[PDB]
Amino acid sequence: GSKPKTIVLPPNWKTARDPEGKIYYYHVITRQTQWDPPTWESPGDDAS
Repeated sequence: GSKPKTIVLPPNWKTARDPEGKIYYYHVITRQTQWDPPTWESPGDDAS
């Protein structure tokens, strides 16, 4: 199924939480940030 995992690429392309438990997500391409539905997890990048 499309169940995501906490997969950390060195800087971006990934989703993670900071010490406060709040998620932040970046995609490596432009080092862009999103407002897209909070997801601490990661199907790589899909509808998880």
